[PDB]
Amino acid sequence: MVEVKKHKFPGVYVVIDDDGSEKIATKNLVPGQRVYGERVIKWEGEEYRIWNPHRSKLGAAIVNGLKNFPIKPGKSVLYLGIASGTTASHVSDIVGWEGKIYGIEFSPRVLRELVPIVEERRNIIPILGDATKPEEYRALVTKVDVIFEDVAQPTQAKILIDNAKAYLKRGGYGMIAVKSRSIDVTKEPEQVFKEVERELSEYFEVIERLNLEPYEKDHALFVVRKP
Amino acid sequence: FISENVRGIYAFDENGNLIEKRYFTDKPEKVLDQLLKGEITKDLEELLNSLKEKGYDEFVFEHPELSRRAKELGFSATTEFPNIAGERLRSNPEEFLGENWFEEYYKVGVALTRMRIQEQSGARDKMVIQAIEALDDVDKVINLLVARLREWYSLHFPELDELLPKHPQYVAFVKTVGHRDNINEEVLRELGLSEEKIKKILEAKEKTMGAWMDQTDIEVVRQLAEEIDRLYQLRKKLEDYIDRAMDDVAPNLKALVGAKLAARLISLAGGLRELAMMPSSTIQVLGAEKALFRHLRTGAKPPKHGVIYQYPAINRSPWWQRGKIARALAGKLAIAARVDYFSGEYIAEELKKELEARIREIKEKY
Amino acid sequence: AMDDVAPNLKALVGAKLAARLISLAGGLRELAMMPSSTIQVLGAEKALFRHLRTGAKPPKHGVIYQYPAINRSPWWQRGKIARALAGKLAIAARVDYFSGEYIAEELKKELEARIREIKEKY
Amino acid sequence: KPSYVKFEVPKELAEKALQAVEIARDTGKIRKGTNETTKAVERGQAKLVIIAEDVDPEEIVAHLPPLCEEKEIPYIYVPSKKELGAAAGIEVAAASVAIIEPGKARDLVEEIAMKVKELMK
Amino acid sequence: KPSYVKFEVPKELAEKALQAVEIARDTGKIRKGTNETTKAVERGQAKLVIIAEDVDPEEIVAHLPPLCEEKEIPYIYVPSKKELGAAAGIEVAAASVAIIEPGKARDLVEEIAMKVKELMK
RNA sequence: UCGCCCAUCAC
RNA sequence: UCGCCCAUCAC
Repeated sequence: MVEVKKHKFPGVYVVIDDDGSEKIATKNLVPGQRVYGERVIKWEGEEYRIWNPHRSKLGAAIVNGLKNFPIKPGKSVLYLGIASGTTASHVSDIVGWEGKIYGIEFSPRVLRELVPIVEERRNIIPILGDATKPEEYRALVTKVDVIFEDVAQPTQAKILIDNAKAYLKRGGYGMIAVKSRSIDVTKEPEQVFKEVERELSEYFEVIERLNLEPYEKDHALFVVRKP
Repeated sequence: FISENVRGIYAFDENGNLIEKRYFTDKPEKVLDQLLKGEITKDLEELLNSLKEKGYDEFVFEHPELSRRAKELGFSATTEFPNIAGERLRSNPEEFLGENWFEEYYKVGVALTRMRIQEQSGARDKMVIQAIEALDDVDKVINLLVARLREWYSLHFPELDELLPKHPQYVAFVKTVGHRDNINEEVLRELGLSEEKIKKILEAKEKTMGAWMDQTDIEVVRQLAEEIDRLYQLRKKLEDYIDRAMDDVAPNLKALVGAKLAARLISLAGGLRELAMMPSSTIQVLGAEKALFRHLRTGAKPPKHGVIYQYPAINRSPWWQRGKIARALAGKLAIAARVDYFSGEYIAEELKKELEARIREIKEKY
Repeated sequence: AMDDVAPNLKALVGAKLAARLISLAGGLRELAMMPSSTIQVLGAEKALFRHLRTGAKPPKHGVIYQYPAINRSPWWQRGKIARALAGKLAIAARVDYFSGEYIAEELKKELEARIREIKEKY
Repeated sequence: KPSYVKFEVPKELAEKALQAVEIARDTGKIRKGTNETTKAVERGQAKLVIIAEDVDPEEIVAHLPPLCEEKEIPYIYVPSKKELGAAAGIEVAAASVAIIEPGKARDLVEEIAMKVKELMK
Repeated sequence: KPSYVKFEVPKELAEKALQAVEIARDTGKIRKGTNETTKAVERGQAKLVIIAEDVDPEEIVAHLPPLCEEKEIPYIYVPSKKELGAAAGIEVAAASVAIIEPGKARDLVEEIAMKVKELMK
């Protein structure tokens, strides 16, 4: 009745079921273990786990229509704003044993809960420190193909830019979840999104921009490339 | 000019070649946190003094505040994060640490994340004692559930009991196999058994005298084995907790009053043996000096307090409270000095709680 | 006497409380950068959470409640002492971090004058 | 003379920044004292910061210059904390003052920022 | 079992030390509680000292054995701090009690000192 | 008064 | 089956 299928993106999967609508899924990096109480399917020599889109915006953005997705099998990536890492579990599945994942968090106690889970998910490294200050973890990170930002502090444009000075390779990609209301609450979100576009386009090239409506409100996803 | 990573410390010139490299003389997370947050450590200090012996007078580092401490140490120091030493190490780590490099980055990154939070107990050795009693109680309940697991799985494969004597190897076998037809050379060699042990088991699977448990039954015996492997993982978390907890050891007087009063009471008793041999009704008046002297020689006014006077509730409070707190404080200090001399075991958060409670009682009274 | 060295936080709040407060700020750098208004509330746990997320009353104190002139003390003064403690604590961290000189018994004498004035006023 | 200064100045720029406090206070948005300066510094919102040359102990303001590099905002100094407090309208002293909105003083604060970016170099 | 009870006490002499406290109480010169014990254990000529077997932390009385070895004085113990307080005649507890003059207890102190000195040997 | 990340329990 | 507020009291 259920069927597991490939998505239009390398390493990303889809399930269809007893209602028959598409749900987003990943091929489990460590078969048998749970992370958040996910929906799962065991299969012909394999196991597949679902990402519920109401649990992280990046799932909802892929359902809405995000097309320029750069996180792919065997790539190297640095991510800021991970907490206990439900997001990180699904990019751990998509990237596999061939790649490299760093996850940086500023909230000190919520990162603690990921520490035993990475003893199985050994393609993730969890790191405690201020996402706005790259120098505070400089010895335990390397150059990467991709950066992702979803701390989405008031500083988040500097979080993305300064980590992309230090760690992003030439030709490499960036992603940012622009939390309009935490950068400036005094103006219409399209003015906030226009300053984020005009600051990022003085260092990166912008390749795609998405408002999360009609799924969620006043938050946006931007994706970019360094020359 | 200089840069640092997970395994060491490296100096490269302004054209881009290596001058010298060092490795850390203490556990890497413990040294790297200091170098990451912006302060100097002896291994980086010995490298930058080697560059000063080799005749380099100007220095360029990665972190703005490590650079600030480097000029305060007497050097022409500045900051430029894109510099060749760090740019090479972070661009081509396989040139310096080899094609396994991410495994050492991982091993210290998770350890730094375990270290970037404070650790301060009131009862650390008593917590270790309960962890030691837990380690014998955990091994004892593993033995109990393994005795049931042996007997119940012997209904479905009775030849296994004599054949796998090692208890966690029997647990992990039943956890991953469940039903007896999932037994293959591949899964036994992943579980790390020898080619000899695999020349049996498979020979017995083709001829077993055991009964039949259904798929619906045998998963219950698989779940029993899975919860015993949960207990074996808890067993390691107890062993690894004690391996950390034995670093948090301290003296009591440093926590109950601190050095300004602790080292004064030791010096006015002449030593810490002598302070431990003193009564509360002399510890109250140690360092009263001219007031104790003339209370003796001329029979003058008895000293209400000595060097204890600058305590957090004496030199800053009404006269009604100043006299009562002085002798209560000297009582709790006479306990604390005897603890720190005769046994050296830590209880000082309870000695603090009792001196919170007696001063709260002085508050409901006065 | 010219070979002496002593930390300030270690004498103003006591070694174990100083060492704890340095980590609720993330580091001694942050304790030497942050404002007294934030240093006042460091590690208040779920009382700070409900002040932000649920819009409750601000917490009067975080881990500075373990300070030996706040922990035992009556309500009238606990808040007034916590504010002046957070200022004098921010100074002591700035001295230990930017200067590496020692003034901690002066910093104590000033907070002790403010505590005497709190008794003389209330 | 304190440790925390990064460039030399005459009374030039400094008397003009004190003059900017004397008109931003009642035409714009301002805060006074170093912990309010530090709140408006840490959360970025201070467009210009003014600090004293005679703070005692000097260490209480010593974070304001490097923290204004870390967030990218201009900073300047003035010769006496009591006179900075009096320019901020209060009857005590102030070790520092922060401009959140220049009010009428925009061309003047933009001159100060443009000429301080000749020295932070 | 605490570190200060360094010899095994028999079904004799313990009750005689309890009795020595009871009859010194109105007839000798005596102190009770461990800090008053400590000062009358240093100062002048103490004759005997008594401790409880249930003192916790043990550290508070752990000083009394080495303090008796420096100054040639005997010590002994009894099964409870609450009974030792009741023997001294107070309705709280006592961790220790000290004899300065025995009063009626002088022949009891002589028998205890003679028998304990050859027990520990 | 509102935003996001995140565990756990559940429909 | 679960939550809030005024007055008074305490560290």
